[PDB]
Amino acid sequence: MISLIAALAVDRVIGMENAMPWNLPADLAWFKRNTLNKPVIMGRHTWESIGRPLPGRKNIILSSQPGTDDRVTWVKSVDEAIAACGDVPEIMVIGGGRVYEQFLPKAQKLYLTHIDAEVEGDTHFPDYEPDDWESVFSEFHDADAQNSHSYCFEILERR
Ligand SMILES: NC(=O)c1ccc[n+]([C@@H]2O[C@H](COP(=O)([O-])OP(=O)(O)OC[C@H]3O[C@@H](n4cnc5c(N)ncnc54)[C@H](OP(=O)(O)O)[C@@H]3O)[C@@H](O)[C@H]2O)c1
Ligand SMILES: Nc1nc(=O)c2nc(CNc3ccc(C(=O)N[C@@H](CCC(=O)O)C(=O)O)cc3)cnc2[nH]1
Ligand SMILES: [Mn+2]
Ligand SMILES: [Mn+2]
Ligand SMILES: [Mn+2]
Repeated sequence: MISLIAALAVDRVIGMENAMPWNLPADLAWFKRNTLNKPVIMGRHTWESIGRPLPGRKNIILSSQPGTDDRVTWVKSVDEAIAACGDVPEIMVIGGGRVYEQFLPKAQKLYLTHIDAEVEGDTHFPDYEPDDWESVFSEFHDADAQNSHSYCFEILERR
């Protein structure tokens, strides 16, 4: 099974200038809990944005060019990325925009955080047809002293 996980600001913005400008520790905790001990697939730009391997996960990087770091696994196509994960129950695709576009048709589950923040961005999450997805979990949180915007965690499953 393939799942996508992402955090979206208003208008489905996911990034700006190869960065995420907000800081929401509760969402990073949700990301870690839902990805630990699973393989994670990311594109090369997101690998450069993160800047180091994510511990406790098999890190698979999609790039058309040879890898430059043997702490992670480099693959050259979607099919190779999937095969490199082996026979696991759940593969997590962690972006960015171009990578989400390619895996969305193959995904059975979306883990989405909706952040109530207006962000100038240059990268968006793909348009997804709402009729194809059922919301199976949602949890709203007001802003607090650690998290400066309200946010909604949602899990959707393909119908
Ligand atoms: N809010 C969130 O949840 C979230 C999550 C992830 C990322 N982001 C943000 O998203 C942005 C990065 O997104 P992005 O769309 O620019 O880039 P991306 O999807 O991270 O990376 C695209 C790169 O991945 C490689 N790639 C993608 N598909 C491939 C394929 N089929 N075969 C081979 N290589 C492939 C290519 O690398 P080569 O050029 O080396 O071939 C391509 O240029 C940043 O702003 C980051 O902060 C946000
Ligand atoms: N919901 C969600 N939030 C995100 O921030 C996110 N980020 C990415 C890509 N970028 C990043 C950037 C940093 C870290 C990171 O530092 N993660 C640590 C945090 C642990 C914690 O804060 O408790 C990790 O071990 O996962 C992960 C992904 C992809 N999907 C996401 N999905
Ligand atoms: Mn092929
Ligand atoms: Mn197999
Ligand atoms: Mn806000």
